[PDB]
Amino acid sequence: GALTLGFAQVGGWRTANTESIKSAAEEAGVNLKFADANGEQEKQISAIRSFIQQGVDVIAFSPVVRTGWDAVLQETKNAGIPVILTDRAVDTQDTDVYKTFIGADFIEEGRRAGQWVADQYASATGPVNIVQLEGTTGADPAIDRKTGFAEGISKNPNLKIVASQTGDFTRSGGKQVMEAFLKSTPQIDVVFAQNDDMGLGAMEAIEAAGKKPGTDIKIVAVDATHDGMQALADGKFNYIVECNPLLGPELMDLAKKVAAGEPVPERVVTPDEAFDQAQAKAALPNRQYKLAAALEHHHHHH
Ligand SMILES: [Zn+2]
Ligand SMILES: [Zn+2]
Ligand SMILES: [Zn+2]
Ligand SMILES: [Zn+2]
Ligand SMILES: [Zn+2]
Ligand SMILES: [Zn+2]
Ligand SMILES: [Zn+2]
Ligand SMILES: [Zn+2]
Ligand SMILES: [Zn+2]
Ligand SMILES: [Zn+2]
Repeated sequence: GALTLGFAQVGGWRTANTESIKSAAEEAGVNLKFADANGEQEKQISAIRSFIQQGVDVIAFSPVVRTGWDAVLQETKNAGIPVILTDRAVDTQDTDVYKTFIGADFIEEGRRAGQWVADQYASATGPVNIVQLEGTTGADPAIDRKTGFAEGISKNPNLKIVASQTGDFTRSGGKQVMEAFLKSTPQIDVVFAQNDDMGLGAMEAIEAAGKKPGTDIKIVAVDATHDGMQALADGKFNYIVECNPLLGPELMDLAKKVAAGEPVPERVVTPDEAFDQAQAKAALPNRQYKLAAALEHHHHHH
């Protein structure tokens, strides 16, 4: 009587990865059945139907698209199998077709980035000119991080976004746009980079212009990646924020709750990360050791 969890993976932006889900199920004693939709909704819908046929206790999936799940979700509800959504939220026209959604909040990321700018410059004695390197036009995290950042700086009107342009989430995109900003904007105090790569690009443009990233022009970015954190530890970025994807254990814990009929909230929040330079300098070199210790304990499951 191990709980059986069917999980239909996609094949996106802040997505729980397979190793995390597989390892968390081993740790929780959950019998995990994986399916791969290969980017395609009809194949995810088939995987869900096959889990219903296999009589799993709980079905979770990471929706490849927001819409068009109501029919298959009626089939799960009719089979009495609870459903948990991960990573991407759905649009539904029905009531109570899934138990809970677990995923990252991109508006919150932008907001925390904005709020750090507001905090750091609460006493600025001159205007604070912010330039923004946006993600790919129309991408959900790009739209939301922009919305969030605007909210985070909204209580201090000395903070002004004086230029905002897509760098398409890439290093070369961020570098190219920052060059343009340096040409068009005589006074830049802060860059808000909606991901680490664009921030790293920007840092190189700032350096090529003979300026000092992190001191002359401060950089606040999203994504606590190795290279982002390395820049921050080197004092070339000033602040990083991240809203995590699903980690794994909370999914396993929720799966147990919903299989037992315990009511759960319709949304469960993921954890967050944030680092200034001092915090990155402590955390970064250590990560390899914490990772290795954890992998060692876990390998006894294999
Ligand atoms: Zn494992
Ligand atoms: Zn264990
Ligand atoms: Zn309907
Ligand atoms: Zn969104
Ligand atoms: Zn990256
Ligand atoms: Zn968060
Ligand atoms: Zn600190
Ligand atoms: Zn151990
Ligand atoms: Zn051991
Ligand atoms: Zn192993």
